[PDB]
Amino acid sequence: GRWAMLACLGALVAEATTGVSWVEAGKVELDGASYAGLSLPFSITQLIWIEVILVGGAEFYRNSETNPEKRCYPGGVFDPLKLASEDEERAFRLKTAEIKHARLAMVSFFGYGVQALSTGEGALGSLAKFADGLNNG
Amino acid sequence: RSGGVGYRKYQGDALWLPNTTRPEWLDGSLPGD
Amino acid sequence: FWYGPERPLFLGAFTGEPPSYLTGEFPGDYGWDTAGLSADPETFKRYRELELIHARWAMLGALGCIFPELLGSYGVPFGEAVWFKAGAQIFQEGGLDYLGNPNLVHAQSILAILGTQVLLMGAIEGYRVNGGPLGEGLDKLYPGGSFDPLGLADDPDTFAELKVKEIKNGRLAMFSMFGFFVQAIVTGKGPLQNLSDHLANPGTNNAFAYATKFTP
Amino acid sequence: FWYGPERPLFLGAFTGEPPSYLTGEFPGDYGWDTAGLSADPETFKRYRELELIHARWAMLGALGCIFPELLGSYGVPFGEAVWFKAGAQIFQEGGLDYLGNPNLVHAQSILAILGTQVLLMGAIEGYRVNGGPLGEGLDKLYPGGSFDPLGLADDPDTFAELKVKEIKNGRLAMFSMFGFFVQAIVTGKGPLQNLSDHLANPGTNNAFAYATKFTPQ
Amino acid sequence: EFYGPNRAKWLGPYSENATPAYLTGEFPGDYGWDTAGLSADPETFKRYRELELIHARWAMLGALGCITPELLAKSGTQFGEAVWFKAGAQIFSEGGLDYLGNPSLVHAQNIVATLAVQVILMGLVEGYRVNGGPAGEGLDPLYPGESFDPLGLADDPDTFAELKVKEIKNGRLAMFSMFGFFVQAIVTGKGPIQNLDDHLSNPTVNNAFAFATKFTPS
Amino acid sequence: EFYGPNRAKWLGPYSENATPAYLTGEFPGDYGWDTAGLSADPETFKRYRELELIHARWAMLGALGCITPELLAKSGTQFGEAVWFKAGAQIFSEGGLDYLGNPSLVHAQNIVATLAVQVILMGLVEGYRVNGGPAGEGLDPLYPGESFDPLGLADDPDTFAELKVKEIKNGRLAMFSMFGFFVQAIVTGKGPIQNLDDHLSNPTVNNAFAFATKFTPS
Ligand code: CHL
Ligand code: CHL
Ligand code: CHL
Ligand code: CHL
Ligand code: CHL
Ligand SMILES: CC1=C[C@H](O)CC(C)(C)[C@H]1/C=C/C(C)=C/C=C/C(C)=C/C=C/C=C(C)/C=C/C=C(C)/C=C/C1=C(C)C[C@H](O)CC1(C)C
Ligand SMILES: CC1=C[C@H](O)CC(C)(C)[C@H]1/C=C/C(C)=C/C=C/C(C)=C/C=C/C=C(C)/C=C/C=C(C)/C=C/C1=C(C)C[C@H](O)CC1(C)C
Repeated sequence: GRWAMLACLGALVAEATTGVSWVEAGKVELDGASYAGLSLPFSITQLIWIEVILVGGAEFYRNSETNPEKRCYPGGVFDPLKLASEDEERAFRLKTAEIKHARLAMVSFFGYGVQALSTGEGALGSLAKFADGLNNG
Repeated sequence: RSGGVGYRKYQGDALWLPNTTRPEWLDGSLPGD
Repeated sequence: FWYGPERPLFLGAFTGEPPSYLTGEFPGDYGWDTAGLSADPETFKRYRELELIHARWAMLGALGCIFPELLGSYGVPFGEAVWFKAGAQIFQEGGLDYLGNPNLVHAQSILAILGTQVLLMGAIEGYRVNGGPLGEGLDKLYPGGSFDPLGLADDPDTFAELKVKEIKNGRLAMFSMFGFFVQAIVTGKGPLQNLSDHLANPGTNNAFAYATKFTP
Repeated sequence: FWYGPERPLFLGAFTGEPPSYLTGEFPGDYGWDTAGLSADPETFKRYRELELIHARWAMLGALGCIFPELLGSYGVPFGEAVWFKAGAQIFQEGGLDYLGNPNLVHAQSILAILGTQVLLMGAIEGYRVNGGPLGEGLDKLYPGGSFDPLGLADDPDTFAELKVKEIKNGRLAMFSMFGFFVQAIVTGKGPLQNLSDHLANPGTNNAFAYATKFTPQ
Repeated sequence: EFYGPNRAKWLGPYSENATPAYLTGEFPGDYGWDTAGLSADPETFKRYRELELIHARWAMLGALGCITPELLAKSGTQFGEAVWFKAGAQIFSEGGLDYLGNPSLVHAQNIVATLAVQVILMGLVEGYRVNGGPAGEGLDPLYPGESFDPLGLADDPDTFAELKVKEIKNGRLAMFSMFGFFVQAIVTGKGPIQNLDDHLSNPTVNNAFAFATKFTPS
Repeated sequence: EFYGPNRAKWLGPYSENATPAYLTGEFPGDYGWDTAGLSADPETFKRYRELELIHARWAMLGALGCITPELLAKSGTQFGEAVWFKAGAQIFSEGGLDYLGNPSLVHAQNIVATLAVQVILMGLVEGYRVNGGPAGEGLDPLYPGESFDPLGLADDPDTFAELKVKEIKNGRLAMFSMFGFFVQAIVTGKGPIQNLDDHLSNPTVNNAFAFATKFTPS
């Protein structure tokens, strides 16, 4: 869930500025590393070694906790605001808000990819195609 | 002060059908249940 | 007001008519069983179910036929705007279009539309008998449950007269809905055309305008 | 510092005498009822019910006037970025494109807009009086419940000053909208458009230039 | 019915829970609604009870008074400017005015003199209404009675109490509708029948949204 | 007279029963008239006595200040602007706002500096009117004392009570006449003596019905 809703929002904000859909985000930075229209010095070979080393250790440290509840909701440093750390009823409806935003995210991202397999169009470009004929016809 | 109008309390747990029962291995301790 | 013994009946100011088995604790009881169809009270229970399902299907049936000439004459380009020629929209090459827009549903053939249609109402009309995932042990006519979210069915005296407002809105709906079949076969155009026709000439656009239409 | 007799009042250090029925108990108590409207202890409740709903409906309003015209200056092609011209966008053939984008909301029937608003606002202001599936028997102004998910209103001590910050931000926003209606009738321009013209030349683009605007004959 | 706790309300069942303690259902028209709360002073509320009925009876006179030129000008009878916000301006014509169609009628010509008749007639009646005189001296200022009710409709108290509520509901429609009549004439610029002459033909466009851009400045 | 229960009232002989009982005649201007019932609460009525008196004391200054640059303009001395409701506009002229026609006089130029000293010192007095300051601390917020009475006139408390009624009556004239001035100036567009001289010219056409159709809708 947490990867999905972090990606569904990223599939739109990246498009809403650049105009490059998330489907075709590959080739357009295979030639030049850009972000918000600003260039970046990394080769794509450099990007993979930076990616595997950095997000490796996060996925190793996430596998270091032994409590099956604390593997889900660790808190601690990851809750600086201390929202769901106390007041267990108030923390509970926070948790129901994350899973509903998790379940809605995964379906929405499985929404993007299937209609990107048929149309070949991205998140918002395949939205405008539906509103293209719906408005005129 | 309150008044129950415009809605219904339903006295229930809001399952994924309007009237079925809960499977045994699922208990309401988790938030997503 | 529409219950009890001292209620107004179908003859209005008359009181010697009803066939003495009914008492008037059920919505719309005027005693109008002059031909005596339901003197068996067990038989009389089966009609009260059978009238209400006739009442509810004809209320949405009437609303399901006013709009395509209401919208179509007022700027909505349908595929075809008349309710008793509406079934021919599937016959065309482009199929039928919801609100005249082809990138909608865009159904083409008949081998799949009624294939799924008889199965959906094969279950939920059978769920009305018993079972059904919305409620198992409930009333067969007015169950409540997740069919009444608004909670308007709670004040039972007020609930009993909404039932009166459910049948009176429905008895004139069924009486109207039979009137839709008659004037369509005689004249041949949709009803709001016939509204525009009668307000054009009130005297002679009547039923006598085509009383010689079925002459042998 | 905010409650009791050692609170600030509307005249400050030279305040002298406030009205008698303002004891330093409720938020926004600066003792400014010089015309004495609310000497009744029952009616004074009804205005505190009515000042705050005006206050909350005006704080969210100010980001509906400033905020579309502000985004229009930074590269968003709105239909009408000026807020008092925003209603006329539904009568053009492009329709009410949200953020100037055609594949968003795209309203066409103006009578269908408020045709569903009344069914919602009727059911949603009637919940504020009583009932409602959110909070059944609760406070008429500060229910918490699930209107306060984060829990910034837990202890009763800190909760008093957040009520003070709600109404001082609130009265400040209501001051700007007796403003916002005047500066649109007078100038015919957006509010930040008047702010952009005042920073260019303040001594000439002030309100004394428009002092003869309503001249008779 | 219409009195006590089981009476009609303002928001239906939504205002049933919150209702003021001084609004209980004693007087006609207590739908239980004082969202400003300004009537908790009861003798002040007594004055607004007076001001409501007085503003309703003078409403119901002018209620039909603003339509009777309009539907009768088109029904055949000749009128000169049968539009109520301009039908008072007809006295500037040198032919004066008609009462229906003729100068052989009342036939007002000069307006300076007709106010001198006008002010002195309500100089007494409004003083008679508040104090008394030839039409009674000491009755109810809101329901005096026998000097203006000879016909006996105000006799049975179970009927008369319903006739109280029938009086102001016909007036609360009247106070509301002429608040329309002012605004529907300022915005469009024609009589309300002639507004309805636009709304019966084309209901969709000819309404108040067609003139929504009228007052915006530049 | 003008005190006691036997005082004379707002309808004279048609008002001896409509008077609310708390209206006695112990205040200057108590004429038995609370017909809307706005001030049944006496402490609330205490604040409206201040709102009547301060509106009276600003209107009496406001009446004469619209007069003296208009009649004396006809005394042979030009005043730059002779009309009162555009008399503020003469500060933007070539010589600015001269006090009278001499440029060796006051000769106001900068509109911002006029408002600058104005709004800072008016806040002191209108704040010193609340608490106190130089002119006393614990006096009456309506009638302080001999600090504002340099001529010894605030003695003889029966004559001083007579001068209180003559203080508000001359105010209620001035509040009503300032109420006249703004209306006829947004109809006709002339000063009230310039309106008077033309009613002095031809009284028949120059009644209030001269522009009754001026604000008609279309
Ligand atoms: C006191 C006078 C009074 C009378 C006589 C009636 C009588 C009637 N009411 Mg009643 N009412 C009366 C007062 C009141 N009613 C009602 C409320 C109601 C309701 C809600 C209903 C009735 C209905 C009826 C009808 C019941 C019998 C029937 O269905 O006939 C039907 C048979 C006929 C009318 C015979 C038709 C005669 C026609 C001339 C034949 C035409 C010949 C053809 C043209 C030839 C065919 C040619 C072919 C070959 C092509 C009947 C018309 C019912 C009704 O009208 O349903 C349709 C109904 O639903 N009444 C109220 C308010 C409480 C009243 C107030 O006092
Ligand atoms: C109540 C008995 C009654 C019957 C049975 C008829 C039947 C007839 N009318 Mg007549 N009418 C009746 C009363 C009245 N009619 C009229 C005015 C007219 C006009 C203006 C016309 C007719 C015509 C007709 C004929 C049908 C059309 C046709 O082509 O015939 C051939 C078909 C048949 C003979 C089939 C017979 C009908 C079938 C058996 C079903 C009927 C069942 C029962 C009558 C019950 C039906 C419900 C009842 C309760 C109304 C037929 C002679 C039309 C005509 O003459 O055209 C040729 C025509 O133009 N009628 C008035 C008004 C004064 C009536 C007053 O009650
Ligand atoms: C000791 C000095 C002091 C003074 C003089 C004031 C005075 C005021 N404070 Mg206070 N305060 C002072 C100290 C303090 N105040 C506050 C906190 C507050 C708050 C939160 C508020 C006030 C408000 C007020 C106002 C109360 C009455 C009013 O609304 O006047 C209004 C009327 C005038 C000022 C006079 C007329 C207006 C204008 C200047 C006339 C100019 C003429 C036009 C140019 C003519 C236009 C032409 C034609 C077309 C008409 C008034 C401006 C209230 C306020 O802001 O009201 C808007 C208010 O909400 N004060 C604090 C912090 C503790 C203070 C600290 O010492
Ligand atoms: C409730 C708040 C509200 C207000 C104050 C306005 C007012 C406005 N609308 Mg809007 N609308 C509002 C909500 C809504 N409008 C619309 C639909 C439209 C359309 C289609 C149009 C407008 C237009 C306008 C503008 C008219 C120009 C003007 O007034 O001249 C200048 C004068 C002022 C701005 C003074 C305004 C102050 C106001 C009169 C006093 C505030 C108190 C109000 C009486 C309270 C509002 C109603 C109450 C009873 C709740 C102006 C911004 C027109 C437009 O934008 O074209 C340029 C237009 O075409 N509105 C809908 C959907 C039904 C709304 C939802 O409630
Ligand atoms: C018995 C005769 C008598 C009459 C008729 C009056 C009349 C009045 N006295 Mg009284 N008095 C009378 C005797 C006496 N008074 C007084 C001493 C006083 C004083 C000191 C005062 C009064 C005042 C009043 C007024 C209080 C009520 C009001 O506000 O009017 C409201 C109703 C009207 C004015 C009539 C309605 C006007 C008309 C219909 C409008 C014109 C329409 C236009 C053509 C267009 C309208 C615009 C449209 C388009 C929207 C009232 C006009 C007060 C006052 O001066 O008020 C002005 C006041 O201060 N009287 C004395 C000496 C003791 C009297 C002796 O008998
Ligand atoms: C206290 C006291 C004291 C003393 O003693 C006495 C006295 C003086 C009387 C008093 C005072 C009072 C006052 C001051 C008052 C004021 C108020 C206000 C101003 C409000 C606002 C208020 C305001 C308000 C509500 C407002 C609101 C607004 C809104 C919603 C808006 C909306 C919108 C938007 C978003 C924009 C777009 O485009 C559209 C629209 C839709 C339009
Ligand atoms: C209750 C309450 C409560 C809460 O708490 C608060 C609040 C909200 C404040 C409140 C409310 C209120 C209201 C709504 C009010 C309204 C009123 C009105 C509208 C009146 C009218 C009123 C109106 C009116 C009088 C009117 C009248 C009219 C008239 C006579 C007319 C006359 C005429 C005529 C014959 C015709 C000719 O050709 C001319 C003329 C001359 C034109």
